[PDB]
Amino acid sequence: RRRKLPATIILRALNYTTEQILDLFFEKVIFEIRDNKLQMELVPERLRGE
Amino acid sequence: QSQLKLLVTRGKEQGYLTYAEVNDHLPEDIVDSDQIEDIIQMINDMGIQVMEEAPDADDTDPVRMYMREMGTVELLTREGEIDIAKRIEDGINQVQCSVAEYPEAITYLLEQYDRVEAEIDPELAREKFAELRAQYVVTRDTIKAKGRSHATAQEEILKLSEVFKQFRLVPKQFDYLVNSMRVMMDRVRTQERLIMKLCVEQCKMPKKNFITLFTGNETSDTWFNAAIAMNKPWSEKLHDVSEEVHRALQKLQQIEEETGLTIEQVKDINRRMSIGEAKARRAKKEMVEANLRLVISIAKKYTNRGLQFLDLIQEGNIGLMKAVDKFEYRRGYKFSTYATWWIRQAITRSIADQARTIRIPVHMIETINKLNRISRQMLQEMGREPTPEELAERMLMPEDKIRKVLKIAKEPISMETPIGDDEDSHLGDFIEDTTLELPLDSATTESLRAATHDVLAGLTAREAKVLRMRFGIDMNTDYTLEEVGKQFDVTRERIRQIEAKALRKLRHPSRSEVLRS
Repeated sequence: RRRKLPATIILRALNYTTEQILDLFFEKVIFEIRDNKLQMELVPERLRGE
Repeated sequence: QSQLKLLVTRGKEQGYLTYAEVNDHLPEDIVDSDQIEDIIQMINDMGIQVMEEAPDADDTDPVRMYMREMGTVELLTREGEIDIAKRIEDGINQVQCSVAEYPEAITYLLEQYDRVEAEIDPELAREKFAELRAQYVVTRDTIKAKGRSHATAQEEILKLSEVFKQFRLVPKQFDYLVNSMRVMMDRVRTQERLIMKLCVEQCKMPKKNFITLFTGNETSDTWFNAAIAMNKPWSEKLHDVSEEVHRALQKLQQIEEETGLTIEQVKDINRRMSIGEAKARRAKKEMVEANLRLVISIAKKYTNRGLQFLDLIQEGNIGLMKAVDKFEYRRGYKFSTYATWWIRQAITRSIADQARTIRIPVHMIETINKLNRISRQMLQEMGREPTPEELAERMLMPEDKIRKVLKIAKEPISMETPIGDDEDSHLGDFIEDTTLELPLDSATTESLRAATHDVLAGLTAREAKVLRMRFGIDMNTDYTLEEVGKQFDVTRERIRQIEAKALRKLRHPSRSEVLRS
């Protein structure tokens, strides 16, 4: 019960890099750059309410 | 920006004055008991305008701020310490030598020695002081004789200085001498500044001319009458101060006769003495500034014992300040431990007295601590609580002395201590006053005065006055049978007879009877 701090500082205190932190809460989306264009790993279920 | 916009926009007006909110939206080190009052003072009371007086004012700790300036290390090594100590000894040497140059210090020591002998080996004192007196009386003759124009005579003078440097004087003696010389110099510069203030300002004489003229003899009127006969515009004003300047010169010449020294050189020796003082003082200050760490380091163990941290480390600083004074570089022993002892002694001789509100002697504190250290075993080396009788048996003291010892322990308790936890209780509020008398008692006392004043009315003058004067009432000072027997002719027994007869009269009235109880 003290002053507020970003809840990602304790994660770093547990030896977690920013890249590791991002791969613990959110689902990743991979893009590929082939044939001089932009592709995307499309997931239909994720397209709900957009 | 951040603090201002957040505070203003959020607090509109936070309804129930939600304190536990913006206090976390503030930078710097938190959990302080300082910034708390600066928020509960702005929110309400002088609303609206107060929220504009807050930002304009917004546009910490003793020990932490002490470690701050202490951060300046400037630590030393054996070479450093020896170096600083060397400068100290050099400064002290120059001062003592400057004192040796002063002949009146020697003759005063001679005079005070004759005072000592007129009422440490007595024969040894008669030995060294005889050497000093011998070298003095042999040097004194080589002065007015002028043989060896202060060439070989100066050798005997400096040899006398060496003889004087052989004496190890007490701090009070040296300080008295040095202070005396500075007071003498104070009178010298008093006369000099007098002449300057009178001639330069009052007579409109430029400072250039005064420095060009006065700097010469400074005593004889040869410079003054030459300044008047210079026929300058500021020379005619000197006539209105001739007596003053003359008085100053005559007094300065008197000083020449007092010190028996050349007035054009006393400034030199006094100057060099000041140089030595400043050097030694400076060096010693560097020493105490250097070993600052040791104080706080060892004072940490003495913490929490009726005296805060700052007081402890302060007594340690003065303890270190005392250790540096009595120490020489020409010693195999280092300063790190020698100073430590002085520091421990300094703080331990402080916690002993200036700790509790009530006085206490060192032996008492030692006996108390010893009792505790002994008592902590009796309940652990057996299994039951340490009985006072058996506890006293394991000591040199009987038992009742220990009982009286425990009646001195503790601060003790303060009145501002909560007890019943009402709304709200205070120990000092249950303490009744006893020095005051009951209004009933006071009323009975007044009625008693009136009663007695009315009872002595039913008596005779040579009986009322008798009872009144004997037991002393309404006349302050009470007298005896003799002092009343003389003022009434018949002495002693007779005046006692009537005194008894009056008592016989009071065996029927009930006033004083019931007043007795």
